[PDB]
Amino acid sequence: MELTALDKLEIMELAARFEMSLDKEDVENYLATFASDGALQGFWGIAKGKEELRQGFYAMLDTFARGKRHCSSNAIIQGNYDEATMESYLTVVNREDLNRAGSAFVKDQVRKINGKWYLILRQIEVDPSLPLLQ
Amino acid sequence: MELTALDKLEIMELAARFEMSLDKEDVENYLATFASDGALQGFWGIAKGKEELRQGFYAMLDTFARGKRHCSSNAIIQGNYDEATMESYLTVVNREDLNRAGSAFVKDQVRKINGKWYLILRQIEVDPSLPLLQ
Amino acid sequence: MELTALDKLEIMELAARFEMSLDKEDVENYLATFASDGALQGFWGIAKGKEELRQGFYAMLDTFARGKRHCSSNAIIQGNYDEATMESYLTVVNREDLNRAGSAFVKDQVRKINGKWYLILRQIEVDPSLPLL
Ligand SMILES: [K+]
Repeated sequence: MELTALDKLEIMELAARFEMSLDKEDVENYLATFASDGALQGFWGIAKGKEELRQGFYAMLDTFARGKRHCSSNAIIQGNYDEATMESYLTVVNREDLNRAGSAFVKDQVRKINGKWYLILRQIEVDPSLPLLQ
Repeated sequence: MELTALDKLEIMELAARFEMSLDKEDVENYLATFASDGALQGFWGIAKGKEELRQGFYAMLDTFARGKRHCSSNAIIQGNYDEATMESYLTVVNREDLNRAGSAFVKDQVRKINGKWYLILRQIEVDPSLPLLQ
Repeated sequence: MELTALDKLEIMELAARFEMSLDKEDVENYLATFASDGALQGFWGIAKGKEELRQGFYAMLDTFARGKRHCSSNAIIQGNYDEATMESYLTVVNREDLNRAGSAFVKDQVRKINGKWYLILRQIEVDPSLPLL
């Protein structure tokens, strides 16, 4: 069967949940967005499974992700009722001052497992502006 | 019963309408997002009911909200068929120059009254970058 | 017939596709968002039809649109089953540094043609901060 409007909204909420949880430093709600064997990849490496995702969460906060607002935009989703791909943008701004922090193109593979959508693979392609890359 | 996809879209449009009406300085469209018992809360305190909401529209514009683009992102909506809660982000940029203006975490309580969604309580938790807070 | 949720989501995806194709410099995916007689209007002028839209795409990239992220937000959509209008915000930021690039108010007229939504007219009202202005 086809992807429903409710499915699309739920998949978009995975991005919103990931980003908000990261900003709040809420590791449990962050981890909930991933499948048990889900993965996060960026220039920094790959974190896969819950233990590595948990460590990765703190590592990202420590290196570049703390004290920001990470915002998702331009979601495009394609797939069916249990497997889909999302492409979107990530823009990052500082909470403590009026500067920007970076941006990225994001590609997500998502899956419906036991009736709920989860991130299988999130790939973040960071734009060259990121201070950690300069 | 559960929220429909159209419900969730309509709830997200409340945020869009609030912010666009504020930026356009369209008081009537701003107020139409609120139920008669509606309230707005932030760093500045709370305004309840349309008399207070109308005055607060001008107060906010005159001190800090004028000349901007207020953008909503990362919407997460929970609820049932006639009551829901929305969590989202607000990022604010200047229309007249290339600077940022601020950001916030936003929590909305909404209700479906005679087939249409309204804001009952909007809580804005502004980030410390807001110039006014300096 | 009223718009369905799938309709509104697809209409939103036209904006996402437009902006993502512009940023990627993917002219074929950009053009696909428009009906054959579709039009884009901005302060720079109006391009109607796919050959004008194609020329306009590269003209924009060569002058102000290259090297950015064009993000859509605050989508409001009104309509029926085959004709709608969308109002939204466009914010633009630089990919190569941490500066902003500009913003705009966007108004789109869209139409469902053979079961798929297309842009008929997109009007971009750029805010005065744009360096090109
Ligand atoms: K920005």
